[PDB]
Amino acid sequence: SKKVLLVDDSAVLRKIVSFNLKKEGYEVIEAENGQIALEKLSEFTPDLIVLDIMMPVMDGFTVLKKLQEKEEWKRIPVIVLTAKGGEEDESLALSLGARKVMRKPFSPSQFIEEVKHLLNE
Amino acid sequence: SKKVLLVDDSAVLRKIVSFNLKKEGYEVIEAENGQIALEKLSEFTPDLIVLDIMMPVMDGFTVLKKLQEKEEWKRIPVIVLTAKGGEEDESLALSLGARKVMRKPFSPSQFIEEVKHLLN
Amino acid sequence: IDRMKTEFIANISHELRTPLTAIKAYAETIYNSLGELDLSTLKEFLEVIIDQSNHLENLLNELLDFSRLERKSLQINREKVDLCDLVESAVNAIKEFASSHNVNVLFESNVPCPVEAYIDPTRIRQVLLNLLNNGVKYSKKDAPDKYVKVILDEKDGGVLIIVEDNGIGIPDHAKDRIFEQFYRVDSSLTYEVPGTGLGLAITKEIVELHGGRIWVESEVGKGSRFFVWIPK
Amino acid sequence: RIDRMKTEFIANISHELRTPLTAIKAYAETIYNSLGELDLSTLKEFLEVIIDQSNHLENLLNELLDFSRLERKSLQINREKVDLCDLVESAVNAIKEFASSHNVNVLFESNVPCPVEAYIDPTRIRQVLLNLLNNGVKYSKKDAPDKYVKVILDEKDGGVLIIVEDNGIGIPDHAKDRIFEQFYRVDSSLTYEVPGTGLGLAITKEIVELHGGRIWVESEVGKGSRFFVWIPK
Ligand SMILES: Nc1ncnc2c1ncn2[C@@H]1O[C@H](COP(=O)(O)OP(=O)(O)O)[C@@H](O)[C@H]1O
Ligand SMILES: Nc1ncnc2c1ncn2[C@@H]1O[C@H](COP(=O)(O)OP(=O)(O)O)[C@@H](O)[C@H]1O
Ligand SMILES: [Mg+2]
Ligand SMILES: [Mg+2]
Repeated sequence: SKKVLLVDDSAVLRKIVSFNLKKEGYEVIEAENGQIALEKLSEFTPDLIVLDIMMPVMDGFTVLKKLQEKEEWKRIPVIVLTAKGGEEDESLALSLGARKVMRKPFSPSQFIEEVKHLLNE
Repeated sequence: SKKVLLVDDSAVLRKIVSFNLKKEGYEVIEAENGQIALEKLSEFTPDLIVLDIMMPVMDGFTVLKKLQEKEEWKRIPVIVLTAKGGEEDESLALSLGARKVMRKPFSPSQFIEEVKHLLN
Repeated sequence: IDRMKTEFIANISHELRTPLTAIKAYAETIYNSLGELDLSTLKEFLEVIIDQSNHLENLLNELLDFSRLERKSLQINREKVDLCDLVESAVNAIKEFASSHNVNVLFESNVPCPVEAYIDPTRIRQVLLNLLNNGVKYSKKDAPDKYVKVILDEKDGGVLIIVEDNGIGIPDHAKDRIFEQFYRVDSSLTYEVPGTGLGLAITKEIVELHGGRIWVESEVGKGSRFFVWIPK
Repeated sequence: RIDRMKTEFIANISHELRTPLTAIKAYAETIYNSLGELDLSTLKEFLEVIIDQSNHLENLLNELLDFSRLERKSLQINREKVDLCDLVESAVNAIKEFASSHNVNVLFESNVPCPVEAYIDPTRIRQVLLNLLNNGVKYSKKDAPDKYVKVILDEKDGGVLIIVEDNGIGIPDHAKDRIFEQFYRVDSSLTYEVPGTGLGLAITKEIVELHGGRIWVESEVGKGSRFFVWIPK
């Protein structure tokens, strides 16, 4: 019953995040880039967004920024899950609106722990 | 039933090589370095030496050489399974005795094919 | 230069982290989901681990081949070889990487096959795959047609291989600079594409050990043609 | 930092990373080709190897990353008040495994009573302790009747004085300052099947000097080394 908007240009990453999310019960929806990601929000509104940074066409910091502009998108929490490991990259994403930032390589159980923590409150 | 001497200084490598070898019914005896492998050869003569190059105490090129200096060690095959990718490393080991040099990372299925070939 | 050294060190880490994330994710999932994984899913998540290690191994073999050529250990071993099979074989092996970015890979021969030559087939296969891989890696972001054609010919009592693409192309400020160790063009459209900058520095140097040369031609945003020439 | 040492370093990364890939590849092709022939607890072990050899790699890729950030000075440390006594302990646990595999015992005493407070980045000094501790295991002797690495903790000069003492190979005097240079490794005969990047101590000199601290070494060959870390209070 909990929709989660998975957003990463790597098809591999998608498979395995989508697998761990479907273990808990969640209902994944997948997007190759930021543009597409934003493009599928017309369709539905998710309880969670799992956002990459480095994608083609549209970037992940750009998705986060737009997430704060439109008022229906501000309240939905973003986890950022990125290979960008700089402390400087984390602060930009947090300041751009992301609720947590997880690095890659990641632990699927922690990511899940954290995905729960946002949804449960 | 066949008896393979396994001579690498990596617990990890040994264990997974021992596992694939024992899949075929072969029987493994292991060695931490080159020096120990030679000390173990007095307990038994093996059908096969899987030999690493880089190990502390006593090198794997050195073992290969010393297998040429003693009598019942000359005609027992060695496969060298090493991280040393150089084409010059392969030549040395062939001319210092080794019947075959296979590189690391390796395929367990190919390795096993080549072990069989040299036992049969 | 110490400048491009540092970026290179960062690029290696950047390019080795992608397969590793996979390995780590798939390996923990399998280990934490044996009861929740069916068989064709177990075998698949393993196949990813195996597949992403092979990407890793490639990238380590890139670093190693490079260092080898830097210290001039890499002597080639020449034999009579059909270059038509080589190239078919080579593109066959790039079909998966291609289809993942939706690039098609064609192959024509302006002379009739088979094309014999005195070359190291390990090493020219390596040249073909690096040029094909760059064809796939530097294709345009979205397009209906995206491609990489290899072309064979016989010019100047030697062999002439062209690897043609319709990808992003190269600014003239980097038609001389693409072959140097560590060099990459840093635009908006190469940001998230991985690579060390070594691939062509190796390919230039393998080709030059055969007594051959490689040159490039590129129209910025329309495509590129890479010309490898080896003697008979 | 010359072009020659860059080439030796590119090889060294290649060598460092090869080793766990071999495990990863060979453990993972086996599971795939042996689902019939692994019992459950050996399936779980072989995956535990894959997971653990990927951490080694990951560690290793963070050495490349940290160093690159320190080069371009992206890395700024974030100081906080920390207990150093249990920080030290926790790092010692994290090397327990690596240590035993080389039959290295790993100790800890404090000449000052615990717990010792300091304004440090805990992430970064944890990194500084592990590199010194690792090096302590990595550069142990071969013969193993009493090999160790001891972390001693004192308070000197309105500051904290961490010492990491080992009893291995020790370092030749014509190299005792060139161990902190990037890419520098000792090319001895009891030093080539020990992989490394030559970056671990460069990083640690840098983190300690982002803190306003310093590191030095006193090494008596065939006997051992002591590595002195100093940060203020
Ligand atoms: N087919 C191509 N089309 C456009 N640009 C290319 C092509 N091939 C190579 N390049 C450019 O040349 C650079 C160096 O290539 P290479 O040495 O293989 O390193 P990399 O690993 O970065 O691809 C690339 O970063 C890219 O900017
Ligand atoms: N505790 C130690 N005892 C003896 N030698 C050491 C010790 N720590 C470091 N070294 C020497 O310093 C060199 C560089 O160390 P470091 O910068 O950590 O890189 P690495 O350990 O990856 O080689 C090593 O190659 C080794 O020769
Ligand atoms: Mg990405
Ligand atoms: Mg070894």
